[PDB]
Amino acid sequence: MLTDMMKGNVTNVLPMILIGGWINMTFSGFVTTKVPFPLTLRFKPMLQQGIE
Amino acid sequence: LESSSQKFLQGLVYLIGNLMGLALAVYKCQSMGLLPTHASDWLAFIEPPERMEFSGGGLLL
Amino acid sequence: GTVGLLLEHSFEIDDSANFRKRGSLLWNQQDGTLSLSQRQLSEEERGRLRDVAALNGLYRVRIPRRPAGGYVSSFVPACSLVESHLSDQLTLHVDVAGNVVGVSVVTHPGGCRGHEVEDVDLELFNTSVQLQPPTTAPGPETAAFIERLEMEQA
Amino acid sequence: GSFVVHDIPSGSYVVEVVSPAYRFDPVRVDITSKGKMRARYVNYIKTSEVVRLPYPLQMKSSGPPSYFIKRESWGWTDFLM
Amino acid sequence: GMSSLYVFNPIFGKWSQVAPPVLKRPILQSLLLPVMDQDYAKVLLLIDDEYKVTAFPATRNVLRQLHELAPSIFFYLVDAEQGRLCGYRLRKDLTTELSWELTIPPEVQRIVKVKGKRSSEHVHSQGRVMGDRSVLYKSLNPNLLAVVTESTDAHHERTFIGIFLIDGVTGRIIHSSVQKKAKGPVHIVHSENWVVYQYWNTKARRNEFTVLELYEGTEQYNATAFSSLDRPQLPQVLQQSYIFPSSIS
Ligand SMILES: *[C@@H]1O[C@H](CO)[C@@H](O[C@@H]2O[C@H](CO)[C@@H](O)[C@H](O)[C@H]2NC(C)=O)[C@H](O)[C@H]1NC(C)=O
Ligand SMILES: *[C@@H]1O[C@H](CO)[C@@H](O)[C@H](O)[C@H]1NC(C)=O
Repeated sequence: MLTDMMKGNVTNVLPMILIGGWINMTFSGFVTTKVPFPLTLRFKPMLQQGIE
Repeated sequence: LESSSQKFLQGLVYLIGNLMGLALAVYKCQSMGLLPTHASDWLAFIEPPERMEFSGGGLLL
Repeated sequence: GTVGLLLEHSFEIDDSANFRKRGSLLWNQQDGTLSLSQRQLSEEERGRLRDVAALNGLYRVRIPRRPAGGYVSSFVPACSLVESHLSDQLTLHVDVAGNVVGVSVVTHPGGCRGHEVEDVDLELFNTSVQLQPPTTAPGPETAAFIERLEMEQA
Repeated sequence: GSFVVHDIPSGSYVVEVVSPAYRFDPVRVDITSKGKMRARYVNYIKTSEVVRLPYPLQMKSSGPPSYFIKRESWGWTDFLM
Repeated sequence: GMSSLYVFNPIFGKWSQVAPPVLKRPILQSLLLPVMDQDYAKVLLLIDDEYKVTAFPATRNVLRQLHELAPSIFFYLVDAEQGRLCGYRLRKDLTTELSWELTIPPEVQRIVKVKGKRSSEHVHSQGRVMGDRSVLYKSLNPNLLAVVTESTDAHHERTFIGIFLIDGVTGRIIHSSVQKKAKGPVHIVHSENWVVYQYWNTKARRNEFTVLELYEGTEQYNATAFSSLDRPQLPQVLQQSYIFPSSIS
């Protein structure tokens, strides 16, 4: 029962993060869109993953 | 927690607790730098300056 | 030992070249020091500079190329010269062989902000004179690299 | 396949067999005014060193160069971690 | 010494029916002013041997525009034979005047390169992040020449290569570096801020690079606009010499 409930609780976020990782690999190296508000520079390493 | 009028004051205490967290947030910013307070974060806002003096020419033709 | 270089200035309403003797430059080649001995501005020169300042003209300096074999010259906004309380710096650039290359005049502070200046201010020549010999560029650093890589290998 | 270069004054010269098909390692050659002359491995850093190589330069090629870079082609095992 | 102008359609290659002016006098330098005529033709200026200026298309509108904007146009002529640099103004009545003049003595130094920064480039980041949550400002001078001269002494031990960062308007030499024990040929690129000039090192017999980066203070002097006449702060120079293990072309 503990394993089942832990897996059920885990499957609410972990699939999303795994899909995000898979997308990051699959779609690495692009510039998809320009956010219409001036985000801070310190957020660069994570917004522009895969961009040199 | 509205047993008496002190709830209002209690609410302020609750707010104070929230304020404490907010204070920690400032520390968190100081610990992370994820706040646009320095000039560096304003770098992208700087338009290139216009040229005021034009100078051309070069080696003798 | 020491060589004297003439230094003329010019400023007119029409912004033409009317260089007139201003100061003598005593360049002592041994110790590499330069000293200027200029006469203070007169009323007409101050007046002439006033219209030049009024019309946003230029203040041009000129020195002979050799201690009349030529000249090296530059200019500075005379209105910026007058809005800086006659505070400027002229740098004498020479080459490795000890030959005159150029003269660069710049005021302090530069630019202009529309600051009106009284005549009494212009009775002193706040002039910082420097000589700029060619600075030897540094070569590539090899000793540090070889010693560092030797420590890495060991 | 051999080569001869004429009209060389005294000094130090880097000899390289340039060929788009197969690269060749450059070799330094020091020739003196008197006539004696030697070969060694080039080294722009710590140039004082001498690593003698026979003068009749036997610059065997090291195969075709690698101008191209292979595709990434990441697999699922790369996605794992 | 006579120069001529040929106008053609750059797509089809045929000469345009607009007859180009006959440049009677020998010319020295040419400028492509960003100002354009009504037909969106960029105004072109030529300086002849008599130091006069000829415009093209030199129409009334063109003449008026460049006559009204005359004092902000400066030419620089680099006579390599005499080792001289001159900088001329642009008067209202289409005439040039001696604004500044420098002389590098040909007896010890001959001018070999006058590489200036490309006019058709832009700079994205005016300053650079230095870490520390601070910024270091580049010395973006758009009128900065990078005149590189060789030593007339061809000896392997006494040769040198000088690089002067002469300004293009006021004639000020920002930097006057002279690398000793080096010989040409020198291949220099001048960019937004930095310059990079490859050369030969005779002492060690090796091609060497030397990157010069121009940086201003932590805070910009004149922001809104840049004027070569309003830069009393000499920009700091950062230098570094690298070894290139091959020649260059
Ligand atoms: C000439 O004018 C300059 C500019 O005002 C003077 O330089 C200033 O000197 C004071 C110290 O005396 C500094 O605090 C300022 O920052 C300087 N201003 C600059 C460099 O722009 C200079 O002292 C004056 N006199 C001489 C003889 O040079
Ligand atoms: C730059 O200099 C000009 C005068 O040349 C002055 O008016 C201006 O305020 C200064 N600063 C900026 C940011 O433009």
